[PDB]
Amino acid sequence: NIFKAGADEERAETARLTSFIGAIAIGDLVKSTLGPKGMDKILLSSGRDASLMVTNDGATILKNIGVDNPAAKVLVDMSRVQDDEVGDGTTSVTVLAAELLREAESLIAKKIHPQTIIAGWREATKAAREALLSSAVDHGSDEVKFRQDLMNIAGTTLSSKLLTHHKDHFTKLAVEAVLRLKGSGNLEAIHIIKKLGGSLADSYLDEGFLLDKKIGVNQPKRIENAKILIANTGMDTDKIKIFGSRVRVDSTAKVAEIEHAEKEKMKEKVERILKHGINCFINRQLIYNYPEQLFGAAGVMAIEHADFAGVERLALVTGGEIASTFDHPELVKLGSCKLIEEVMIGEDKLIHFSGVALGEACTIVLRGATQQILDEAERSLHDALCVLAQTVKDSRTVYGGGCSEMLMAHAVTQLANRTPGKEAVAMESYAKALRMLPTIIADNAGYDSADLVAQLRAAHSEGNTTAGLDMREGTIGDMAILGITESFQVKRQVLLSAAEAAEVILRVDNIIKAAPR
Amino acid sequence: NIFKAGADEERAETARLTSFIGAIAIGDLVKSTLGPKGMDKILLSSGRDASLMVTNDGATILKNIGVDNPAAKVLVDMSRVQDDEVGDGTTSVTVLAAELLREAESLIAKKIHPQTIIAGWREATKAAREALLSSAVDHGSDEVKFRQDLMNIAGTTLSSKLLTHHKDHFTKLAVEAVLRLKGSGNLEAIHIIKKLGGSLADSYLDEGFLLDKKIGVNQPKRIENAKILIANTGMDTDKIKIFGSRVRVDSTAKVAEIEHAEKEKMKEKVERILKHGINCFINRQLIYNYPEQLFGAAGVMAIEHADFAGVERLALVTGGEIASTFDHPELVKLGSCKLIEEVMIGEDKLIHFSGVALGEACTIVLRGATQQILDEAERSLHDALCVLAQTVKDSRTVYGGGCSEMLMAHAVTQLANRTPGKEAVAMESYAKALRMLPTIIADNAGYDSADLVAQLRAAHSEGNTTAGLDMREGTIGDMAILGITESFQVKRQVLLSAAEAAEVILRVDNIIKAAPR
Amino acid sequence: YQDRDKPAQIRFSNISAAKAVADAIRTSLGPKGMDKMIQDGKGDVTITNDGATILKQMQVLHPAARMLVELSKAQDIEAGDGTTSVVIIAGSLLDSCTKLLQKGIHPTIISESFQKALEKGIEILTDMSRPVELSDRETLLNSATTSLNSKVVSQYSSLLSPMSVNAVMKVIDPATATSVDLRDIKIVKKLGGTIDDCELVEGLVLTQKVSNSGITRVEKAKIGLIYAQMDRVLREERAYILNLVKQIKKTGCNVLLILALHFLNKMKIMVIKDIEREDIEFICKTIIDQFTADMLGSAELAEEVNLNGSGKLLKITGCASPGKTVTIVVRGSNKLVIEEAERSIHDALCVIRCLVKKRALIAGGGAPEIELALRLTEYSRTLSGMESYCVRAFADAMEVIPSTLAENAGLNPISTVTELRNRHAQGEKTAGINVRKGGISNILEELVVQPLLVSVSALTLATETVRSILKIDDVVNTR
Amino acid sequence: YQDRDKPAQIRFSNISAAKAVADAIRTSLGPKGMDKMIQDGKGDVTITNDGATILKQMQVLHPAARMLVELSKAQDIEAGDGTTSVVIIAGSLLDSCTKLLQKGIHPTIISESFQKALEKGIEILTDMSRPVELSDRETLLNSATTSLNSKVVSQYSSLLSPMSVNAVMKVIDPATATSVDLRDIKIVKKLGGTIDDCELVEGLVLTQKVSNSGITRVEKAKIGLIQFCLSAPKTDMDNQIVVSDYAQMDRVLREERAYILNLVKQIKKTGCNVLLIQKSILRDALSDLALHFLNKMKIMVIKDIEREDIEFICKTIGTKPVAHIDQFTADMLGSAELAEEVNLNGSGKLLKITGCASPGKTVTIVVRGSNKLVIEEAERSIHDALCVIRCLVKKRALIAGGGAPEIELALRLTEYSRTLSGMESYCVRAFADAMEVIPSTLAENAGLNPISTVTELRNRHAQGEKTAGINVRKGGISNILEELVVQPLLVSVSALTLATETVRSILKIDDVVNTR
Repeated sequence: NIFKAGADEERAETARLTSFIGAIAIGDLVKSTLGPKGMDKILLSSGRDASLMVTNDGATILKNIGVDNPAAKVLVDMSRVQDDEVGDGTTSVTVLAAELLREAESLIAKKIHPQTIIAGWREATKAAREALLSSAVDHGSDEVKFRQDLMNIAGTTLSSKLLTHHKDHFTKLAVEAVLRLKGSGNLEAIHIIKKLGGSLADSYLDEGFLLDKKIGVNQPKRIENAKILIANTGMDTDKIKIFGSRVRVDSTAKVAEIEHAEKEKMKEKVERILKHGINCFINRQLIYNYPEQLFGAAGVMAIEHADFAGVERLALVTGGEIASTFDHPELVKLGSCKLIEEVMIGEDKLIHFSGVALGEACTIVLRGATQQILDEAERSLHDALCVLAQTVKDSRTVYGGGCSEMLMAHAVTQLANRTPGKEAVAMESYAKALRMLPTIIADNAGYDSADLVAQLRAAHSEGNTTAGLDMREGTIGDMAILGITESFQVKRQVLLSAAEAAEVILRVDNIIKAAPR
Repeated sequence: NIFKAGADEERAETARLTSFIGAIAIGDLVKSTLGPKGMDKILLSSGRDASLMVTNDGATILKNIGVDNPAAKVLVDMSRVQDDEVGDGTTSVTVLAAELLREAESLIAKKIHPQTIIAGWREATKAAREALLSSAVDHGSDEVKFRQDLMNIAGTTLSSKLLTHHKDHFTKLAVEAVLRLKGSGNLEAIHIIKKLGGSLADSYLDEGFLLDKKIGVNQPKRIENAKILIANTGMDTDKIKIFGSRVRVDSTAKVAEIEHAEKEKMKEKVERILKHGINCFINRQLIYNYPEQLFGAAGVMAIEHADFAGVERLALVTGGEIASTFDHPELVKLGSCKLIEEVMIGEDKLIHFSGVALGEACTIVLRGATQQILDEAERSLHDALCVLAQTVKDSRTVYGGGCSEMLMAHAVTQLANRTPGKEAVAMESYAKALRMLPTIIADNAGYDSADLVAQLRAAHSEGNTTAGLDMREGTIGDMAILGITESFQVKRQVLLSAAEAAEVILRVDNIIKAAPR
Repeated sequence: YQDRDKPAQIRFSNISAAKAVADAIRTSLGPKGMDKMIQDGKGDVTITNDGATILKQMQVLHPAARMLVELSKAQDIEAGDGTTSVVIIAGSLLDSCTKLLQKGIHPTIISESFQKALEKGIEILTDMSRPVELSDRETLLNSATTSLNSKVVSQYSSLLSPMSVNAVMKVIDPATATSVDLRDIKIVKKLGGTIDDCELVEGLVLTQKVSNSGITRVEKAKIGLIYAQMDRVLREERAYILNLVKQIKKTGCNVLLILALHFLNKMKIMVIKDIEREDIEFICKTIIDQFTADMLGSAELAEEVNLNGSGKLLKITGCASPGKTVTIVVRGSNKLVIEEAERSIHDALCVIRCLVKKRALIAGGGAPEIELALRLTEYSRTLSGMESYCVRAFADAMEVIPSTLAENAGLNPISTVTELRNRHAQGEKTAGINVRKGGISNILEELVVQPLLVSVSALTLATETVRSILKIDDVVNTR
Repeated sequence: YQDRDKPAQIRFSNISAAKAVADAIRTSLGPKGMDKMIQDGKGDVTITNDGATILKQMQVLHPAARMLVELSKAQDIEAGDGTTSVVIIAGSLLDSCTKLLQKGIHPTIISESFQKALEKGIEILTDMSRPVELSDRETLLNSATTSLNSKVVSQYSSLLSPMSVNAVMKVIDPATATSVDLRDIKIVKKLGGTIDDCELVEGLVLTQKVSNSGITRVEKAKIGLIQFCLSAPKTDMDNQIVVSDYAQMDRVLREERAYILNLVKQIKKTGCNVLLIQKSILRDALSDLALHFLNKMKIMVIKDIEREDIEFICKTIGTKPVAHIDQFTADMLGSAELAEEVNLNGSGKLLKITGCASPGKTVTIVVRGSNKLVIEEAERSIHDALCVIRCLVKKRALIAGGGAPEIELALRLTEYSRTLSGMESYCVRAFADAMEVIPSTLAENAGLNPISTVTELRNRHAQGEKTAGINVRKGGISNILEELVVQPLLVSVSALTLATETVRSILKIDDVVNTR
C-alpha cells in the first residue's frame, strides 16, 4: 500500500523501459518525414472531423499531438526550442536523440552502468564537434560564392515542404531579402505579406519595406519628409476597451450631444498629435473619418488598423519610437522616411516607404490561392530566413546530405582506439546513431540504405571528406559540385541539443507520479 | 497429405531455425569447458546408474552425446576429425563455429543474402591467415630456445585436466619423448603404460621400450642376445576360441590320453619353435607352465598375452615379422634384441628391452591412484605427444591465450573498410566472433570480460602485438615473457575447420527428412 | 526477411476502404447501368442511378475513402461531367498497386512513375482528338443536343441547347476568352406554363416581390447593397428610420438591396429584400456611415413583370456596368418539369465550358481508355528500371471503364475489350462500344462525343488522389 | 539482466537437494541425538540413530544427493568415525554459498577460497592438538575405551581395548609404518561364553570342523588350498554317462571310486596332512565316497570355506591356491607347527592352526559371547577400536570433543579473513560461520539453548584454550578433558578435507546432461 489511488511509481526495471519506450515512440513517429522524399501523415482530432489535414512537417506534428509521458515530454520541449530559435533541424534533433536512447537500451541489457555510458558520450561529443570545425569552410571574400551558398542553404531548407516545387524562384526571394539586409540578423526588418490570388510563382518582393495593410479612405499618394510617430489609443469613438459603462439617451438630441462630445474629444486628441510637428501618424486602433479629415487638412497621413507586430517593426525600420503616450509633446523620438507611396499589389492598397533610416530592410509578398497555402508558405519561408540570418553572423558552412553526419561518426570511431575498457563500447553506439540519419533518408527515398550508407564508410575512411548521398540520381557524388550544404551553427546546435536531451533520460532511473487531482 | 509416413520437410524460415539452433545448442554446451578454468559437466547414461561421471574435456562430451538433427551432425563430425588429426582445439572449433552462425542468424533478419555472407567470410579468411604469418616466429637456430618453447606447448595442452597439480613434471616427460623421435609424427613408436600405485610425479620415462604387461610366472630377469619371433596361436591349452568341437573318450584310459596328448601337441609346437634356434618367443595367446619350463630349460624367454597393439609395435621395434606360421624354419623373418630386463613399477612386472632396432622409440610410464586418473592421463599425454610432433615438423609458433585471436580480428576489421558495402557487414560479424573466444575464457575464470577484452582491442590497435590474457594473475601481460605459446599448425587448422563448417550450415536452406527404417 | 514493424497494414486498410467505394458505384456507370436502391434512416426509400447523389448518401467515416468523395466533388466543379468515371478509375489504380507493393516496390517510385505516365497520357488523348471551332454555333448545338439525349430529358434538349449557347456566346467573346464563369448566368424556374416559353434576359431577373411598396417602377436607378410620450416615441422611431434614409438620399441610390415602407415610397425607392447571398454575387459582378455613391451600381429601367406562368419576377435591364451577364427564365407545368429543365441547363453549360477551355472532341464508349492502355504498353517498353512495371499497371487499370460498359450492355466483358484493342491497333479511336445498338460499332457515326476536358481532368485529378494516398505512412489521432 | 543460459537453476537444485539430506540426518548427531522411524516399502519399520545406516536406506535419485552418500562412505574407510559430522558440514557450507551466489561471486573464486581456508584449518587443528606417543599403551588404551563408550556396548569396552592394541603391535612395527592395513586382522565369533574371554591367535582360526575326518589333531602339518572339487568324475565339456544294465552300473561305480582314489594318492605323495577345500556352489565340493578314502590316508579334511578366508589363509600360513590336482605339489603347500581342532566349554568347536613359521604378519582375535546379536556388536566394537587405533598411528595427536575444535576453527578463521583482501574476505568468513553448526546441534540435543551456548563458548575459547566445550552427559559447559572426552586428530582433519573436495565439486557443475 505504498502508492495507491492515482499515485503510481515504476520500479527500476519498469521505469527503465517506460523511459525509453515513451521516448523512442516519439522518435519513430516523425522519422518517416526526414529528407525531401519523406512520407506524409494524417492528423485528425478525436470527436471533431474538421481537423483533417496532411502535412510532412515534423515540427507541426509534435505540436498538435499530446504527450502523457514525462520522459517523452522533455524530448518534445527540446524540439520546440529547436524550431523557435534556430528554425531548422526540428526532425533531426528528435530522430538523433531517439537513436541514442535506442542504442543505450541495448547497452543496459549488457549490464553497463548508465553513468559509464554518460562518461563515454561526453568525450565523443567533443571529438565529433571538432570534426565539423576542421571541415567548416567559410568565405570572407567573393560575395558571389557567398551568395551562391545562401541559395544552396535556402533551397535545402525549403525541401520537403509545400514550396519545394517552386523553390527555385523562392531561393532568389529569400537570399535577396537577406543579402539586402547586410547587418544585424534581426528578422523584424523583413516583412511578410500574404495575398490571395495568383500561383506560387507570382510572389513578388519589395526592398522598401512594403506594408501589408491599407490606411484610411482618401489618403495622399505622395508625401515629402514624413515624420513617423506611433501611438497607442482608440481613435474611433468613446468607451474604448471599457465594458459595463452605459449612456442614458432619452431622445435623438442626446445622440447628437454624443456626436458633438465625440468630435470634441477627438479634437483635443488631434491637437496633442499636431503639437509634435509630425507629417505622419500611426496607431493600432482604427481612425474615424472626422479625425482623418483633421489629419488630411494638416497633411498628416493617417495610418490605422496596426497590429502588435507593426509597432515593433515600424519603429526600427523608420527609426521611430513606440510612444504609447502622445500627451506630452516633443518628448519622443520621431522616425525618418523620405517618401511614403501607395502601391497596389493583389488588388489591395499597400503602403510603401522610401529612404528610411537604415533602409536595408525589405518585404516579401507571397501569392497563393487560399489562406492555408499562404500560411504554410510563410512558415516555410520564415524558417529559411532564420538560418540565412544566422549564416550572415557566422559564415562557416558544412556539407549536408549525410556528409557531415558520417564524418562525425568516423572521428568517434578513431577515438575508440585510445580509450579505457567500458568507454569503448559506449562510444561505438554513439557512432552508430550518427549513421542512422543517412540511413533513414535512403529508406524514405526507396533507395537501398545498406548499399549507400556502407559505401560512405569506405569513402570517408581514406580521403574523400566531401562524399555524400545524392537523392536525384540515387548514387554517391561530391556534395560541393552538387551544391548541397547547410550552416555550421545548425549542425552544432542539433549535435549538442540531442546529446543533452538523451543525457537527461539516462540520469532518471525512476518516475514518481503523484495522485492526479 | 503431401508429407506423411515419417517423411517430413521443413520450410525455408523453419529449417533456417532448425539448422542454426541445432548447431548453436551444440556450441552453447561446450562453452563452459573452454579454458583452463573451464567448468565441469555431468554425463549420465539412460538405464545405467553406474555411468555417472564428471569431466571437463570438451572432446569427450561431444562423443558420448547422441545427435538428432542432421545439421548438428556435421558440426560434431568436424570436431571429431579435429581431435584425431591434431588432438588440440577440439572445443575451440565448436565454439568458434557456433559464434559464426549465431552472428549469421542476425544478418538474415537484416535481409542479407546467405551467398553474400559466404563471399565476405572467404575474403576475411585470407586476411586472417596473413596476420598469423607475420606474427609467427620460428627458430632456425638456438635449439635451447626451441626446446624451451616445447615446454610451453606441453603446459598449454595439459591445461584444464586432472594432471594440473604435477603438470610441471609432465612438461619434461612430453618434450623428452618427442626429442628422441626425430621422425614422422607416428606415435605407435612411443608406448604408453598405465599402472596403479605412487603419485603422478613418480611417472618415469624409459628409452628402451618398456612393455605394458608381464610374462609368465617365473621368468629370467636378464637374457643375453635374445632373438625375437612373434607367433599367433594358443600355447596354453587345446581348442582356443573353438566351439562345438568334442573329443570322444571311451574309458578312464582315454581320459588321460587326451590330457597327455594336449601337452604333446604343445611340446610338438615347442620343438618346431626351436628349429629356428632362437633365444626368445612372443605369442598373442597365453603360455602353459609345461611349455614355459621347456622354454626356460633351453634358454628361451616365454612372452605371452601380446595384444594387437603390441604385435604391430614389436614388429617395427625388433625388426621382425608377425610370423603366424612357425611350422617350418626359414619361412619367416626373425627379430634382433640384445638385453631384456624386468623392472617392477606399481606392483606389476614390466618387461624392459635394450639394444633393439629403431632406437628412437621410448615409453612413458604413468602412475596414479585409480584407473580413472590413468585413463584421463593417457588422452592428455596422447594429445600432447601428437601436437609436439607438428612442432618438430613445423617450428613456427604463435602466442596463445587471447593473443592470436585478437590479431586476426584486427586484420579483418581493417579489411572491412577496403571492401564494398554488402561485404563490409559480413566481415564485421566474422571479426566479432574471433573476439568471443577470449571473452568466454575470462567468463569461465570469474573475471570481468568486458574490461579485459576491450583493453586487448585497444592494446593490439596500436603496437604491442604480443599482449595477451594472464589467467594466473588475472590481468593483461606479455605472452612472450610469461612463456605462453601455441603451435602454428593447430591454430591454422582450427581457423580453417571452423570457417568451412559454418559455410555448409549457412548454405543449406531446407532439410528433407525421410522415413526411418 | 523480418518486417517487425508493418506500416503497410494501414496502406492495405486505405486501399481496401477506397476500393469498396469504387466497387459499389461501378455498376451505375453508363446509360444502361443498373439502378440502385437507397433507404434513408427515416425509412424513406429512393431509387436513382446517379453516382454523384449516391456518394453523398453513403456517410463515409473512413478518412482515405472520404478523399474519393471529395474527388468526385472536384470533378463536378471543373468539368461537370464524368463523376462516376473518376471514382472507378481511381479505384482500379489502387487495386493495381496492391500487386506492386507485394513485390517490394517503394511507393515514392510508384508515385513518381504515375506522373510520367500522366504527362504522356495527356499527349495521347490530345493528338487523337478532333479540333473544333468555338465561334461555330452549329457544332455547339449538335454536341450539346447529342449529349443531353443520354440525360433524363431527351425531347426538350433541342429547346434548351440554343438558350445555353446564346447565353455563353453573349457573356464570352467567341474564340477569345479561355475562361467562363458559370455563376454569371442565372436560371429562374417557376411553376406554370411550359418549357416552350423561354426568355434570355441581358439584365438580371429575381424572384422577389416589391410588396408592400407600391412604386413598382424606377427609371435610371442606382442600385446598392446595404400617452403623449408613447406617441412621441412613435415620432422618434420615424426619425431614426428617416435619418438613415436621408444619408441614402444624398448619394442618389434609388434601389436598396436588403413604417419604413412609406418612407421608401416617398423617396421613390424600390424595395428589394430577402435576397440570398449567392444571388447577391450574381448581382455583385453584374452592376450606413460607410455607405457612399462609389459602391453603387447602375440600371436603366426597373420594374416587376407578372406573367401567367413565370410568376412575379423583377425585370431589370440596361445595367450599363463593366461585365458580361445574362439571365434565363424557365417555365413549366409542375415542379419536376422545371427541375429537370434547369438540371439539363447545368449539364449543357458545363459541356460548353469544357469546350471553351479546351477545344476538341473525342469519341465515347470506352474508346479513350483502350487507346490509352494500348500506347502506354508500348511506351513502357522504352522505359528502364522500376518504371517498366509501374506504367503497365497504370495502363491495365484503364481496362475497367470499357469492361464495365460492355457488362451493362449484356455483351461479354472479356471478349469485348480484347476485340477492340486490335481495332485501335489497326484503326483509330473511332472504334468503341455503342450502348444504343448493343454491339461493337463506330462511335463517330453514332454522334456520341464528349469534350476533351472531361477525360483530361479525369486522369489529372484521379492521379493526384492516388499519389496522395500512397504517400500516407499512417494516421495519428490527436485531441 | 538477460541470462539466456541459466546454470543457476542447476546450482540451486543441487544445493537444495544436498541440504535436504543434511537437514534430516543432523538430528542424530551426538549420544543424545533423536531417533528415527524408517518404513521400508514392504511395510517393515525399524528404529536406529546411526547416520550411516539411514543414508543407505534413503535411495536418493538426485545426483548431488548421491555424492553425499559416497562422501559418508569414504569417511568410514579412512578414519572410521565422524560419519554424521561430515554430512552436516557439507550441508552447512552449501547453505552459506547461497548467500554468496546472490551477491554475484563466481564459484571458481569461491572454490579457490575454500582451499586456502582448508590449508589454514589444518594448521590450526595441528597447533591445538596434543602430541602423544604411539609406543605408550596407557593413553592408547583409554582412547579406544572412550571411543567405544559412546558406542553400543559400554560395558566390555574396557577389556576389548587392550586386545585390539596387542593385535596391532604384533602386525605393525611401533613408530615405523605410517599406514596400517586392517585386512590382516580377522574376527572369529561363536555363540556361548562371554566377551570377557578373548584369545589372540597368531595363526588362523576357522569356524568349520574336521568332518568327516576323525583325526582332529596333526603336529607339524603341511597345509594347502585346493580349489578343485573332489567328487565323482565331472567335466565342464559336454559328456554323458551311459548306464544300461547291472554290468554298466558297477562299471561306473568302480571308476568313481578309482578316479577319486587316484586323486587322493597324488595328495599322499606330497605329504599334505590338512586339506582346506574352498566352498563351490556350482558342483559338489566333497562327496561321501571321498570321505572313506581320505580317512585311510590319515589326512585332515576341512571344507565349506568362504573365498574371504582363502585370501587370509594364503598370506597367514603361506599356502597357495591349487585349481587342479595335477598342479598340486609341494611348491604350493604351506606348513604350520600345530593344526588341530580346539573344543572348549562354550566356545564351540574351533579350528586352531598356529606356528606357521614363515614370513608374514598376521593375527586372529577370537571372542566368545552368549547371543548372536551380542557377538556381532562385539565385532563392531573391535572394528571401531581398530579404526581409532589406526588414526593414532597415521597421525599422532589428540583433540578435545564436544564441538571444541569447531569453535577454535571458526574463531581463528575470522581473524584471517580480516587480513586477506578481495573476494576471499566474505568467502572465508562464510566458511568460518558454517563451522558453528556442529556445536549448535550438540547443544540442542543436550537440552540447552543452541544460540546462547555457542556465544559463551566463543568467549571461553578466546580467553582460554580448547578445553572449553559441551558435555552432553552432565548437560552443561565444562572442561572436556576432565570429562574424559577425546577424539583423534585424523577424524577432524579428514572431515574438513573430504567435505571441501565435495563442496568444490558441486560448485563446478553447471549442468547435467542425459545420454544414451
